[PDB]
Amino acid sequence: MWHYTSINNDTRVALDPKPNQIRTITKPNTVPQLGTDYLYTFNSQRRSHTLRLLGPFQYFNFSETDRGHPLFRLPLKYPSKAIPADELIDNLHSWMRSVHLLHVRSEDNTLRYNWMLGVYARSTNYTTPVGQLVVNAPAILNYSNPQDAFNSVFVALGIDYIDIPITNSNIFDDSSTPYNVRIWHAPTMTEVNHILALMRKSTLVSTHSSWHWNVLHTFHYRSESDMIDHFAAKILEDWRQKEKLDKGALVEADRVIQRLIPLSSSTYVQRLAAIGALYPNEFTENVLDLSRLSTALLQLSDTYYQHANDQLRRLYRRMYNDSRTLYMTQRHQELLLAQITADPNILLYPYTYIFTTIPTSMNYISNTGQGRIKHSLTVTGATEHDTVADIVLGQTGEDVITISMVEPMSIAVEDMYGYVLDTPTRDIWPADEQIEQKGDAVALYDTKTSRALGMFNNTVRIDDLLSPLLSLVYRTYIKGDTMTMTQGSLDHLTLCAAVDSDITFVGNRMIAPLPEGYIPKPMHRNNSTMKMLSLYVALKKLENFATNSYLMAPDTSIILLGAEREPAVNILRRFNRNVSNVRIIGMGDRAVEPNIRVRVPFPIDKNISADFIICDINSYEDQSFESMFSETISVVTTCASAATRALVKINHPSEYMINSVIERLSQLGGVFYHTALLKTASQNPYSYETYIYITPIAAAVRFPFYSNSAMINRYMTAVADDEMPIIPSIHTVIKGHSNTYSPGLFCGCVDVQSAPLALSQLKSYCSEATTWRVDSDDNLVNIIARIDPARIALEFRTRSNTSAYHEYQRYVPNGLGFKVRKTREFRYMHREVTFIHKLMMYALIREQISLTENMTQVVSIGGRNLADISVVPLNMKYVVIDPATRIETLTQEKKNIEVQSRPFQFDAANMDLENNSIYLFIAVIMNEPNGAATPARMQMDKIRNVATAMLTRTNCVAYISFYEAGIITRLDQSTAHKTIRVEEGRLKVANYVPVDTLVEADVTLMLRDIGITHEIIRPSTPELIDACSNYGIRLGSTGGAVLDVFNHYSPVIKLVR
Amino acid sequence: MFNNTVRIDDLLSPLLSLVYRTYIKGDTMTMTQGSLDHLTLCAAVDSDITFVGNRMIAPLPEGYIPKPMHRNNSTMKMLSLYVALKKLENFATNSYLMAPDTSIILLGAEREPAVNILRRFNRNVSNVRIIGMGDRAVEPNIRVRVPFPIDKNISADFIICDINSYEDQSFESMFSETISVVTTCASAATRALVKINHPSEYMINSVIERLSQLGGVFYHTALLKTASQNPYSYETYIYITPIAAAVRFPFYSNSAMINRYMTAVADDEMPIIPSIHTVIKGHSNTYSPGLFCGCVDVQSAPLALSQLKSYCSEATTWRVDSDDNLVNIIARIDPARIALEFRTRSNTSAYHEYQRYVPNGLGFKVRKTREFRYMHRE
Amino acid sequence: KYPSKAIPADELIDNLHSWMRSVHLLHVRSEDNTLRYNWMLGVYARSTNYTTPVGQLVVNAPAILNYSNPQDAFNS
Amino acid sequence: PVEYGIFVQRGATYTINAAGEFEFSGRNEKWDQALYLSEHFPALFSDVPLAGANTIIAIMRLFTPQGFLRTDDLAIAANFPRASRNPQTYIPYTNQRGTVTNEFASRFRTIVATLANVVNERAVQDDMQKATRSCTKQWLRHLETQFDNIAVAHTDHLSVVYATMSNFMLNFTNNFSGNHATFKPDQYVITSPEGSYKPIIERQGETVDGLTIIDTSIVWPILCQCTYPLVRQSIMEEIVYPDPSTTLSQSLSVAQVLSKLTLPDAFINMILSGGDSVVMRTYQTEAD
Amino acid sequence: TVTNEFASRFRTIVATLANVVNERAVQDDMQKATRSCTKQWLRHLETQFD
Ligand SMILES: Nc1nc2c(ncn2[C@@H]2O[C@H](COP(=O)(O)OP(=O)(O)OP(=O)(O)O)[C@@H](O)[C@H]2O)c(=O)[nH]1
Ligand SMILES: Nc1nc2c(ncn2[C@@H]2O[C@H](COP(=O)(O)OP(=O)(O)OP(=O)(O)O)[C@@H](O)[C@H]2O)c(=O)[nH]1
Ligand SMILES: Nc1ncnc2c1ncn2[C@@H]1O[C@H](COP(=O)(O)OP(=O)(O)OP(=O)(O)O)[C@@H](O)[C@H]1O
Ligand SMILES: C[S@@+](CC[C@H](N)C(=O)[O-])C[C@H]1O[C@@H](n2cnc3c(N)ncnc32)[C@H](O)[C@@H]1O
Ligand SMILES: C[S@@+](CC[C@H](N)C(=O)[O-])C[C@H]1O[C@@H](n2cnc3c(N)ncnc32)[C@H](O)[C@@H]1O
Ligand SMILES: C[S@@+](CC[C@H](N)C(=O)[O-])C[C@H]1O[C@@H](n2cnc3c(N)ncnc32)[C@H](O)[C@@H]1O
Ligand SMILES: [Mg+2]
Repeated sequence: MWHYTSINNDTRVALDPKPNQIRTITKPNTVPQLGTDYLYTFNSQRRSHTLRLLGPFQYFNFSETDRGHPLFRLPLKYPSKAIPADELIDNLHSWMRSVHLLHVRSEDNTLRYNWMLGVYARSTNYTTPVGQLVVNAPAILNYSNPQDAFNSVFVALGIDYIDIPITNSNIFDDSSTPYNVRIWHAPTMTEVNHILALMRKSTLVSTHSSWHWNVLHTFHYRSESDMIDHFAAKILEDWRQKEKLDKGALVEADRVIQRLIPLSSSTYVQRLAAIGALYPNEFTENVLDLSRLSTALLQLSDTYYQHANDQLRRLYRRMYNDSRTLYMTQRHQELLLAQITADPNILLYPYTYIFTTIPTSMNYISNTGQGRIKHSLTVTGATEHDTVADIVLGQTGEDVITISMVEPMSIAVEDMYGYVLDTPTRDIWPADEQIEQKGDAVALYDTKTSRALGMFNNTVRIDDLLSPLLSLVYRTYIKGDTMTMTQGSLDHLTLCAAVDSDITFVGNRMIAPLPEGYIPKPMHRNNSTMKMLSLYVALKKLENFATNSYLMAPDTSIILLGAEREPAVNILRRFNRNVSNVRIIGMGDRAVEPNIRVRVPFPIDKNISADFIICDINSYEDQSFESMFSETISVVTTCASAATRALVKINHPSEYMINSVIERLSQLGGVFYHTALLKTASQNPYSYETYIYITPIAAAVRFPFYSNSAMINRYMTAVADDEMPIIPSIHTVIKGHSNTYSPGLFCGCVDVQSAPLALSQLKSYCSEATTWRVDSDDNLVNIIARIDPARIALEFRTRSNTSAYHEYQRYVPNGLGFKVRKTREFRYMHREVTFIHKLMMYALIREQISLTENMTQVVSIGGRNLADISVVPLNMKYVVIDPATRIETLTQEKKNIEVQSRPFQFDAANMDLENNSIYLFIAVIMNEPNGAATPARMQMDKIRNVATAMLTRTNCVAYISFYEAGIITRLDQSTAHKTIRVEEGRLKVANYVPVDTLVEADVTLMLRDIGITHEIIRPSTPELIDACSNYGIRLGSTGGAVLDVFNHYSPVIKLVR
Repeated sequence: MFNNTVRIDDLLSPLLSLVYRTYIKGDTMTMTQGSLDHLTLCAAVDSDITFVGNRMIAPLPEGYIPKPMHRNNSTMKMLSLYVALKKLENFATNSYLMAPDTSIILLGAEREPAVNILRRFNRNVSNVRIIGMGDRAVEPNIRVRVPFPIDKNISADFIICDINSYEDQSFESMFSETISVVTTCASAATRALVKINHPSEYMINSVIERLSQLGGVFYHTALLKTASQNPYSYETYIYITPIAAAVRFPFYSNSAMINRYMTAVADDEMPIIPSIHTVIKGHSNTYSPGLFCGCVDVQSAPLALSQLKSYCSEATTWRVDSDDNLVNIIARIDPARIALEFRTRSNTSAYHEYQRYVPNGLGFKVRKTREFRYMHRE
Repeated sequence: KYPSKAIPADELIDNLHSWMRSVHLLHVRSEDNTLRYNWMLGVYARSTNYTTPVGQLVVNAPAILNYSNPQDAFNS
Repeated sequence: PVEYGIFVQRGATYTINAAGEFEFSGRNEKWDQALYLSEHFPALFSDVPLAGANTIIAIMRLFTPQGFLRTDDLAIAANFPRASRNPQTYIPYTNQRGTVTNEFASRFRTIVATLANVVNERAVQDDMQKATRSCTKQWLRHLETQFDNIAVAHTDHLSVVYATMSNFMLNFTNNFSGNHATFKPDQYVITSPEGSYKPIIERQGETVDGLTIIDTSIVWPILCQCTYPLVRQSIMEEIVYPDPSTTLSQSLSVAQVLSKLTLPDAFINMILSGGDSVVMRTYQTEAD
Repeated sequence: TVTNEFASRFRTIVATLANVVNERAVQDDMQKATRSCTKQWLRHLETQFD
């Protein structure tokens, strides 16, 4: 598709009306209409009005009388706001009525009326010789042949040319015109040549490659800057046109070479003409910034003036030394020849040269316009690096980047009110177990739990996490934008938690509109409010699970036993206004009214009872463990005695403490208390504090004691740290292949030229990196990129430093972002619970692996996209056996990583387990490679097969992850599981198919029958803290509730030989 | 040339903007949540729209006039590919919203307005990942090369590739590139919808063979072409999807979508640019395809119609006003009428009937009229 | 102008907007990424209308306001 | 004061860039004529729109010239010396043949309409009495009448005197282009390699017997207390068409003097031109 | 400086006093001419002050 197909035409001639049409050309009878007769726009930002007449009127000189019309006075009358369409239409209409162009209507169909000379003569009020010639003989304006229209008047006047002023396009500006267009009497090509050659000896003149009305016309500039801005706009036009032509589309090019040909100009114009005629690749790639076009054009010229390509440089130089010559590619020239063959006497510019376009392979990425780029850096590339120098990142203002401490949660309102259960497992509590658990509980309470865990608990507050969601409900209710919801709905409870004023539905599912002028104050919530609310919802769901309404039943009561102001009692009182007779009271030692101020145990005289109790008692004072123990025992006892459904808090949920609770409940006469541990989503994500749930039932409870409960493990496994908590640093100096970085994030700015290099260097650490420039003019490019431990574990396996730097240099300068808006990164980004559990399991397995001695290799079967790479040490060889893994032989060879790329056979004969090897089977055992779930008996079968297969080799360690059965019992009873599910009895993590679960006892019994050594470990609190500290991940609430029961029920079998 | 003149963007602009002007006045009202009219409304305006209840879009906030959505040429096509994947997942559906807890990837990306329109379309649906992922991608879309880097993990219920190398390149390079593209697209999703820039029989068969070489999954496949593609582009969307059975008759031969490309070849003649004729010769047969267009004295008008019946099968005419004596005429040249009239040298016409027209019997129209060089036909 | 009642958002926005348009701080833009602009001395010099010696020093040599090391901004 | 603040924050002056964009100083400084030959321009006359200063832009539009840029054709044919590569002069007003309304007057009419609005707004702001306000308006319309009445003579007579004076031998430079935004006189000097250059235009400040101080007040006598041969027509003064010979013979005399005035200097400097020299060492690369 | 800050302060001061004296003037329903005379003497003061 080489040859251009374009239909050339003199568009400016086609615009000139037939003489018969001039009388009604203003359409005197009817109002001018927008979008047809005019275009008005008010740019409120620049506060500039802009009118633009359409049709023949787009070229209209205005007489000073026309300027005196009120229409042109309008923008002054409305300095700040748009001219109303009424006034604009009426003024433009009456002014339009005022205009009248001298003309003689005729019968011959061949005539056209010379609109230019007509309106021009009118504007000068018929004073100039053309104006006189016209007012005396209007019939002179009619023309058959377009050129003779002017020859008639040059002959009539005897003048060699007419200097005709240009109209401004907007009719509101009255600015003095940058140039004017002279029109020469040059009937033949020879006259055109002589005039051009004379023009090439006179200041500030230029011209088009061809002329409308087939009559020569030159532009004459008042100043050099005007010549520059004109040349710029024309170059842009010819580049857009040539771009459209090269795509091969048919196009109505009014003239084949749109750009101007300087005849006499300053140097800078000659540079514009030169790069302009190059049709440089940079325009198609949008490498230039068009907002400041001529500047960019001047800049482009300079590079072409000293271009690395000899061809382009000699070509540009040549064009610069012969500026008067028009340069064109051959594909243009054929269009010129076609245009000549159609109309033999057409005039076009005599002095021309046909250069061959020089190909250039540099395919720049680019995109002007808003949007930061979110890079995904490759581990490796074609480029080799040798000892790249450290790259400092600049200081950045808060106007560009800010770093908030924690990412606020995004979540549906219902998800906040969920909770998880953990039922008792042990059938008995033997005394030796009591002494052991007491020793662990006392040793643990005596020295406070991990300082890092307490840091995350004290930074990831639930109040701040839920504030952006809660206030959003306030702002919507405040506008009246909120509407339908059920009476008992959780969205209703959130609405109660947003605003201090009582709300009331006008009828079913319709909240009352606010009284006029009223803007109720948002409800005041302390950190524990929403948690108390979710405990209320929890007690409601526990009383019966099917319910959707959460209103209290009529004639019932609830007590929020720990209290200060306790906003929750007020919100709840407000929630139940439509329900008759519902006692609701806080009852703390620090209680303010409405709540009664009272100590627990209750004074013997005082009578207290309720259908529900929600204790949140917690001693602020430091105290002995025996005192805290007796206090919590008296608290749970008094809470259980006083209600049919207690929901006690436990600040120190050791196994010994909870078992002491169940034993003490056992000691009370005549009531068998069913019980369960619990954790709501509105708790602070990291708090180990756990809500025990007591309730009488007629039967004695089988398996009443706890052991290895998840909620308890969350607390007990945390212990005083051997290291200070890892504070997230903000790095600036990017060393080339260093591996000295503490977890945190790179953040800063570089020159746009250095930017491809800097991205290529930080791919060593960061797995991805957002970048952007603030504006087209500012040359600094901001970059943010958090450090991925997994990418460090990948890139530092060998000393080679490959990167896609060649690809990154396609970005400079427009290809890597723009964003005027301030951006706000968080030190702790959100991540889904499955991903977090995966990272915790990786921390557990990695710390476990570093202890192991003398093993040649790690083999992660089912490794996907090297997901387990964080686990393996930089030394020992890594292997993957996921069929779905993509191959990268350069990356594999460079990074010491074999990839089997075939399904792994679990059958013992097929098995080929090496000596001195660590076999990871993380989460792969539960699925077939095609993604369909494998039945649990088949899972147990393949585990048994891996066991017997590794039974023979002397040194090996398998890690078979799987899902324990008990979790399905718990999620059947829980609520807060936006991710995890229980479809038809199978776990359904993420988007994965539901998959049947193993029971831990049968698996352990099988491994004991095999005779192999094993140890069913699961990751604990310190592992969680390591994953969060390293990856820069805050937990989030729903994940905070679900994570313990989820983590406990993904056991990791650790076969060892 | 036809592909570069008959752009789909310009073809659909008058319809799309009309949806904008109506929504802007608040004149638009009822429509279903998942309806195609809803998707068009999302494709018209930049602002998020929300129903106040069933089948009823919210009235605009007072004084607010949201900016129309910015669409490049490939936007609507990407949307129709989305609708296509929806209809392919099941045919009975009327709602086109994504199911909750699902994802889709628009693999070729720049700004990719379609990802934004689609994100906007599904606001009422919980949990729906939607991202572009091109090498030239701007945010929200991730910027990344294909094949995916080995470390990076990508998967979705749907993939809509539109990868296309701008650079000139060797055929073997383009072949290996498209193979890696289809392979990576099929591996990453249960329902890929890959573009094929050069849909030769050899290329598509290479695709099915390469899909055959992958272990353990039998990929059902079909060639496809959406209405929102440029009318003349031979570019074709192959549609991969796993099925439990091995597919009988998996290879292509003489497929229509392939024939659209393969039968096109370098021309023996330059493309015929449509001329605008003025001089009506009496029985000439020298006219290149195009159209007569001009004006004559009202007296000559019966004659001129009688002469151009030799070429044009029909001819609109009118005078601008009662006072103006010129009569404008437009008449495109029908090859069929030329093939009829030039069979013999006789030059009969209903000139006697046409002279009954002068002067009032052949049109009036003060309004400007706009003929096209390329008229619509079924 | 509004002794008793809140200033309407229209008037507040338009007035703050035009006053904001009126302000302009002397500065020399630069290419090096390490620079920061000494906002304190800039706006301070502007407030005194460039009369105090810091104001003079700034109106004559605005590039003095740019600083890499924060302390040297004042030592200069 | 508000629009002024917004305006002068952009800058009291500007300079055109090599790319042709304007670059305003950002500083509020009083102008001096020392700046006339500088890169600097007064910022009032940039005619560049500003977001909040529309009244100032529009008021400065009143200062835009109503004339035209005639080319010096008769002065070319005579081969009279001209510093410009295409000689040209801005003639302040067009001839207004045959018109009922003078365009030059009608412009001034719109001008006083604008100024009327401005002076009136400033009047209601100062809460001044109605009578004085109407007196201002009356004096304005009176001016507009005097201006029409004079305008016929300024356009139809003075213009051919500017046009004829544009062709005179010694009027060798371009005076204007019509663009206040961008017109800067071309600045030649007589540079020498062995000395400092002499600018031809300089703020040498010598008043040349008061030639270079410009009283604007002079427009008042013109509008009000002066008569013209054309305005008088009800006596009909015949127009004067002065003989060429008086100015030509003078211009020639000057050209004759200053032509030969440099001659002895020219001859000697012509001889000595090769004589300027630099000290140079010649090291020897090879023996003998 | 082109504008003296010491003058500009006094300028705002007389703007305030102008508003005050004017309000006291319309309250006492006094004739327009005297009122404008007060304003004129104020602006005159502002000039003397610059
Ligand atoms: N005063 C006046 N100027 C005209 C008229 N028609 C065309 N021009 C001017 O003639 C100049 C050159 O004409 P063209 O070659 O047809 O168009 P162009 O150079 O691409 O410039 P534009 O089309 O105006 O952007 C333009 O700058 C126009 O402003 C007219 O009818 N009246
Ligand atoms: N005039 C002016 N004062 C500043 C600027 N920046 C800081 N200050 C003042 O410097 C004083 C001490 O600065 P800092 O130590 O940073 O802040 P601070 O003492 O805690 O006082 P504040 O942050 O203002 O509450 C504060 O009282 C500020 O008012 C500035 O840019 N201009
Ligand atoms: N882009 C260009 N195109 C053509 N000629 C150039 C270009 N740049 C410089 N030259 C020539 O080389 C000389 C270099 O001058 P110099 O670079 O010092 O200042 P300049 O002319 O303003 O150019 P620049 O804008 O690159 O500084 C000029 O005299 C000019 O003739
Ligand atoms: C951690 S606060 C939380 C209270 C409630 N969730 C709130 O803030 O609205 C627990 C409160 O219980 C109170 N408290 C401690 N011991 C108590 C006891 N023995 N009897 C009653 N209240 C007690 C404390 O004063 C403390 O303020
Ligand atoms: C459930 S996914 C994720 C596993 C785990 N999250 C990880 O990244 O290590 C397990 C992967 O193992 C692969 N796989 C499934 N069955 C396999 C088998 N029998 N042998 C080897 N790989 C298998 C699949 O391709 C799948 O992508
Ligand atoms: C024809 S464009 C269409 C993209 C999309 N339909 C749009 O415009 O919103 C295809 C894009 O894919 C990108 N691309 C080309 N090769 C690629 C590759 N190997 N991997 C990822 N993207 C690629 C190109 O940069 C090109 O911009
Ligand atoms: Mg044009």
